[PDB]
Amino acid sequence: MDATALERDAVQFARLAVQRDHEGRYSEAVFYYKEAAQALIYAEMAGSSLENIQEKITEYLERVQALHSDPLKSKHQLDLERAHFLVTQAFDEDEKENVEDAIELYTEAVDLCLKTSYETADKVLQNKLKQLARQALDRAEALSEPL
Amino acid sequence: VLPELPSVPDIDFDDLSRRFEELKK
Repeated sequence: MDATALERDAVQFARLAVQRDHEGRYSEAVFYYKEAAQALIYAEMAGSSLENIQEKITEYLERVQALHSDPLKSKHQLDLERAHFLVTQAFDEDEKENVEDAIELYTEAVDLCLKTSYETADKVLQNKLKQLARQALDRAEALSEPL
Repeated sequence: VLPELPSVPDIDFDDLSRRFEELKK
C-alpha cells in the first residue's frame, strides 16, 4: 500500500464521513473520520507528497472531538439546594411567628430563584424556579401586610 | 480531493409547594 492508494481511500472515507456528518448521523461519521485520518497517517508514513496532509489529519480528528459532544450542573444543583434550604429556614420562622425573619428569608429565596433562572436555558427549570419565587413572594407579602 | 468539515455543529419543589399550599390557610 503506497501513499497514492492510501490518499484515495482517505478521500472516500472523508467524503462518506462528511455526508453522514451532514445527515446528523454523527456516530458513523466519527468512524469514517477516524478511518480517514488513519489512512492519511499511514500515507504520510509512506512518503505522501500531499501538501496539506497534516492540516487535514488535524481537521478530521478535531471534527471527531466536536462531534463527541457539566460543572454548570454542579453549580445549579447547589443553587437549588440553597433555595430549598432558605425556604426551609423561612418555613421555620414562619411557624414560630418570627414574622420579620420569615419575610427576609422568603425574599432571599426569591432573589436566588430568579437569579439562577438567568443562568440556564432549560425552560422547565426556569418555570420551576419562577414558581417557587412567585410562591415565596406571595407568602412574604402575606406576612408583611395582613388583609 | 479531501473534503472539508461542515460549518454545522435537582430538588423537590413539590413538598415546598405543598407546604405553601397549607400556609394559605
